[PDB]
Amino acid sequence: FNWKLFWQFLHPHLLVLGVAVVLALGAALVNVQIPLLLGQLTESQNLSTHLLILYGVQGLLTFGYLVLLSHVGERMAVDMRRALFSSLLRQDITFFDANKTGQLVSRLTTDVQEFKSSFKLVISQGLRSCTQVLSTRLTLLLMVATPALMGVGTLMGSGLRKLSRQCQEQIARAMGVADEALGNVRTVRAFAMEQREEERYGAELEACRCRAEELGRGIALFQGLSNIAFNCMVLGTLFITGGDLMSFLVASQTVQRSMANLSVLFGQVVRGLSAGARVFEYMALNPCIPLSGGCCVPKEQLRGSVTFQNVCFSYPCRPGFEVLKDFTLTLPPGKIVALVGQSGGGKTTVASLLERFYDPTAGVVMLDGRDLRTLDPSWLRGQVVGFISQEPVLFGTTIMENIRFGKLEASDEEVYTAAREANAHEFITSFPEGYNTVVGERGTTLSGGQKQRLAIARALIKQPTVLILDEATSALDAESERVVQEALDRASAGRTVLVIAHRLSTVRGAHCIVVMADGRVWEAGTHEELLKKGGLYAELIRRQALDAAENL
Amino acid sequence: FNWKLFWQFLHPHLLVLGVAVVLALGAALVNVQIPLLLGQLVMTESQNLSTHLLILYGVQGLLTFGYLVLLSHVGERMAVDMRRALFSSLLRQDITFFDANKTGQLVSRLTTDVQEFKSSFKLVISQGLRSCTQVAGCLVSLSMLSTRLTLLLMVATPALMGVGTLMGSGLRKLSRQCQEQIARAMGVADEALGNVRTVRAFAMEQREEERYGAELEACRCRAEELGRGIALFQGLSNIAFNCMVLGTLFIGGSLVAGQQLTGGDLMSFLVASQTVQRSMANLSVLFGQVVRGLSAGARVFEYMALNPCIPLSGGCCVPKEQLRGSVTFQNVCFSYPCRPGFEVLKDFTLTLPPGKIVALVGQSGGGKTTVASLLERFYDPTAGVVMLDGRDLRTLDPSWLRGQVVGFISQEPVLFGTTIMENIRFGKLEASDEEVYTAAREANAHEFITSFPEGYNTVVGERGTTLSGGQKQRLAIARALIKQPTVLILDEATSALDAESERVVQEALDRASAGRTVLVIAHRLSTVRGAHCIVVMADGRVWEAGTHEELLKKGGLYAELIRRQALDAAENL
Ligand SMILES: CC(C)CCC[C@@H](C)[C@H]1CC[C@H]2[C@@H]3CC=C4C[C@@H](OC(=O)CCC(=O)O)CC[C@]4(C)[C@H]3CC[C@]12C
Ligand SMILES: Nc1ncnc2c1ncn2[C@@H]1O[C@H](COP(=O)(O)OP(=O)(O)O)[C@@H](O)[C@H]1O
Ligand SMILES: Nc1ncnc2c1ncn2[C@@H]1O[C@H](COP(=O)(O)OP(=O)(O)O)[C@@H](O)[C@H]1O
Ligand SMILES: [Mg+2]
Ligand SMILES: [Mg+2]
Repeated sequence: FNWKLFWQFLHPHLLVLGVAVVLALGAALVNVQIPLLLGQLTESQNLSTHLLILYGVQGLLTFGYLVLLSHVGERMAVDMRRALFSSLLRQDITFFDANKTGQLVSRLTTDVQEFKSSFKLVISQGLRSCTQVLSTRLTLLLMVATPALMGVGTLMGSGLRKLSRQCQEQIARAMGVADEALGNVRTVRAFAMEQREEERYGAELEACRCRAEELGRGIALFQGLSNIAFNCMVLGTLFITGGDLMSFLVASQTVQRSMANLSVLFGQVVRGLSAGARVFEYMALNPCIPLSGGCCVPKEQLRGSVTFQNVCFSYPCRPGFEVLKDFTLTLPPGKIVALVGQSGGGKTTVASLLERFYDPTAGVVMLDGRDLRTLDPSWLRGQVVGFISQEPVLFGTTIMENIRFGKLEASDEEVYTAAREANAHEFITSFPEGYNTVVGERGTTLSGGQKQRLAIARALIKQPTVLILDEATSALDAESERVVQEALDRASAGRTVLVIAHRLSTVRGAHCIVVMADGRVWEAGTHEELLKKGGLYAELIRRQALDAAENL
Repeated sequence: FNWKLFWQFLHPHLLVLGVAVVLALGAALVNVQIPLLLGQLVMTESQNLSTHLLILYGVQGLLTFGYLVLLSHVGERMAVDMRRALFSSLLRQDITFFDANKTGQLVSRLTTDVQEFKSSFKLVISQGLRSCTQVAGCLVSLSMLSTRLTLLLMVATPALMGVGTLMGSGLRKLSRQCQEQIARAMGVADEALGNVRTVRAFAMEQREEERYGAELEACRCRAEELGRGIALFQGLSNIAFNCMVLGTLFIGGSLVAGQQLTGGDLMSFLVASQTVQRSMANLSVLFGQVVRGLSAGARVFEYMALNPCIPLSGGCCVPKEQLRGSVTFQNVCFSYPCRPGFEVLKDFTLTLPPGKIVALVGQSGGGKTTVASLLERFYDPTAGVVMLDGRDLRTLDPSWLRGQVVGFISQEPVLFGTTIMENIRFGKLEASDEEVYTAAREANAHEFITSFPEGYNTVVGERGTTLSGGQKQRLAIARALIKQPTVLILDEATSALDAESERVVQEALDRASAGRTVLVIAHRLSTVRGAHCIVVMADGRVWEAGTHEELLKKGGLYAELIRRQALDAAENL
């Protein structure tokens, strides 16, 4: 896994890598003749011009060998970042709840560069140092191979890998304290608890040093023992022609100086290998639910009948705490089914199961008789179901491209037709640039009602058969709430709609209402049926009628 | 700024740093006697010398370990002092900065850039000290009084070229352009992975991979340009040194014939320069790290030196006996620093009586939340003044005001990743366990907190138990009540709350609003009906003002708002 995947990225760049080896051997080959011709120095002018040619040749051989190594290292990094980001996006929602967004961005950009630059330095110094280095040759090569093997034959006992893993654990822990403090700085200032956050970070900061000093003392232990191991190798080979033994002792002294350069970079070797291990860690991960694995149903066959049969669910984070318990509900095609209940009853959880973000622990969820497990998730989310959350998410691009997120192969004329259906075209045209206006952090800040109107137009381009509306008009102002709801009803026409609303006034004219308590269907039926039943709905609407009469 | 602040962190660790220099000079000193004593060796006579040589190896290894440990200790302790000073300076920066700079990039500059500099500083001294001791040992042993000056000059030449190019318009602009694209591609990943749920909902994953992939090839493009640039310096530096050898050979050679310098000195210098060439080559390899390290080190000291417009402790405190709670806005004009042209607040004049609850109503984007942020002194007005009991907020201690005088309640509450008891305790730092429960009972929070298995020891947030909108807001009320506020801001506290939860939270807020100056910015006009007076905002100015009955009799903006509310109420019946 560590070296099996590493070879896959190195293999295409290996041809370019070989050219740099030749250039490095040739560069130090010119360096051998440099003091040779210097010792020899009209006779002077012929030799001085000759020496100036050799400097430019060595300087060109060194530059090229360093440029090729920088090119191989950077191109290998892009292939790793491309493969990791693709594998990260494929990962299920359970993983994104367990792992912070900040640490994932760091593993994708910092850890890759930490390995890349470390890989560059080991070959840059290694190749240069090794080029500076019949019977004496065999004994010399034997002494170079020993610290490369012995540094692994000793790594079997105490593990420098456990020290770096403990160091990376505290590095991410202190990183999360800074992200929570600086990210919610406005809330920190509000209650003027800055010195408390500095203390909370300061404590994690001294622990950050503590674990790094332990690894630091560990890396220094290897470097020190490696110096003793080499000097003992000299004494070992001395006891294991007389002119060869005499020459070898001077030759080992030259290797000792060259091996010392690699022993200095051992700290980078640890840091770099630990870095790349984390890059290949999340790259190999396979999610529970795939993205392309399934079957598609044509628009001529798809009617839009959603059926939940004895669906029991519990989140993978809390396997004990049951969210949905024996939940049975069937949505008729074209009919608008309302969903009412207490906060924490599993309302938003029901919706996420239909979008197939998670699969039930018991029972099945079916779309027109076909189970969602056998269906293609990308097809279901991207062409069948249209989701609308209580808080809309707008990317850092233009308004025209932000709506175009619904259907990839959608024309410019398709966006304006979709925007007119969600009463968005009226206020978008009013802007100076209009549809070419950027939105988000860098772009123009938009009101709650304006943002939600854009989200409706986004979900309408893909022409959905099923529509989920989870508290679409939650934190909207009285005026904006009336506008957005009016456009939502127009989009609800001729579609299967699962309305999860807080305002009971909009769910009064639905196909049927589903009251939910402790993840179970508590009450079900039409508006009149649930009033005649005298249940939870009747008590809820009784309190609603008293509040309404008081406002008149 | 780059070196002026750098010396402040290096100065206390300089004493420990000097000890490591001595250990490195001693370790290479033993390495000189290693082939000297090994050459003497080439049964009892051998046993006495072999045991003696084994002692020398253990002494060399101990001097190598200690020198590396001291350098790791100095480097790590210096990093903590830098991270402590940067985080403190980052939190002090005004809100304008946090809107201009992303939270992710600030975390990276605080952790990654510090470690990028620290490990780079570690490597330059690790190789540099080891390599320089190999040169110092050869210099004292071979060179005479005249050959020493020529040797030291040849070492100082690439160092003069080294620093000079790093300060220039070449390498410095290439790394700045590389860091610009590094942060740009980082923002694409953060927007994609951060909003992954929305990306999946519309199944546009291949579009996000393409958007990142384009920024990823540009990330290589700018880094390859810097890579080709750093390699150009390394190559030219190799030519520069070999030309220096040719230069001193002709300069010194002219003095050799004139009996000024012996032939043995010139011959020794050429062997000495060849030893330095091998030592300088080790530092030339690390030049890529020198660029990377200095660029990252500059970014850390850039935001550390920054001074905000509004301080945190600079001001005066008003005693509880003098503090009544009278807020006054006198011809207050405000335009955000981001949009200096777009005027949000124009000639705002409002006075809040002490103990009285003043309601604030207006259209979405009329500058309602903007008024609230000016009272919390997040920003200062472009014209006019905001006064607390006759005293201007500019002369007042900001931390005293936010931490003891004003109690803010936002439409979306923010709960940290700690226990419930510690999350409420965010109000008053020196608050007892008994103070939290008394505050929780005042916000109807104690009733549902005790119901939990662990209770107050239950963690909340991402790792903790997820709480309902109404439950989260009830905790925020109890948090703001510990500091015992004189002024209270309620900005749409019951916005995204369910009909049932909305009635509970308001029932608590109303009791908390008793005997305090309250600025209620509510969307539901039904709760603002029983206030001291209602204010109406139009295009950033006070359009209509007066009591509930007064504004109805006036027949203005409030009358048209209460008319649309009456039509919505009849539809709910
Ligand atoms: C942490 C503090 C104390 C150091 C901050 C100053 C740096 C900007 C200096 C210190 C040592 C300098 C280095 C000392 C030696 C060299 C070798 C020199 O290359 C050669 O002479 C090699 C020639 C060859 O290839 O034969 C190129 C500049 C460089 C890397 C210098 C670049 C600038 C450095 C890193
Ligand atoms: N990501 C999650 N991880 C763990 N528990 C969750 C998660 N999302 C929701 N829950 C839990 O599931 C239950 C119902 O959630 P949800 O459907 O979001 O609420 P609501 O009925 O208000 O829409 C609650 O007990 C909540 O804590
Ligand atoms: N951080 C900000 N940067 C730039 N403009 C802002 C910012 N916050 C608010 N505004 C602008 O100020 C105006 C009023 O804002 P605000 O008080 O938040 O609205 P509301 O009246 O709905 O509460 C709007 O035009 C809005 O775009
Ligand atoms: Mg919900
Ligand atoms: Mg507001």
